[PDB]
Amino acid sequence: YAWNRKRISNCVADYSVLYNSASFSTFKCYGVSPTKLNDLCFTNVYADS
Amino acid sequence: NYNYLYRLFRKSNLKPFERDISTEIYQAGSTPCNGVEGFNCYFPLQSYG
Ligand SMILES: *[C@@H]1O[C@H](CO)[C@@H](O[C@@H]2O[C@H](CO)[C@@H](O)[C@H](O)[C@H]2NC(C)=O)[C@H](O)[C@H]1NC(C)=O
Repeated sequence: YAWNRKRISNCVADYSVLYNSASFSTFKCYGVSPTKLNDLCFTNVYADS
Repeated sequence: NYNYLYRLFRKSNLKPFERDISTEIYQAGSTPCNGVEGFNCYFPLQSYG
């Protein structure tokens, strides 16, 4: 109910080794494109983990 | 009437006046596709309820 809103953005979301690791779940996302996350920067994305 | 089908997604873009009957899915997210095709390969075609 009190999910976080930390603005984890304007950074580098590299996923090379992330995709290599088989234990990982899902980062090939459907928002804009699965791979548009390595050098892409985020405007005001807030983590709600 | 699930006899009417539609494709989930196509690797290549659209193209005027052509038909594609591809029965294989791309290397999608988790469980992208076993080998080339087979199990754990989301059917690139979906029906209509
Ligand atoms: C947090 O946990 C995740 C998941 O284990 C870690 O992500 C992995 O980190 C290793 C290298 O440290 C990579 O080889 C993997 O590709 C990553 N994804 C996995 C295992 O699914 C992450 O390193 C951890 N971060 C911290 C600060 O603990």
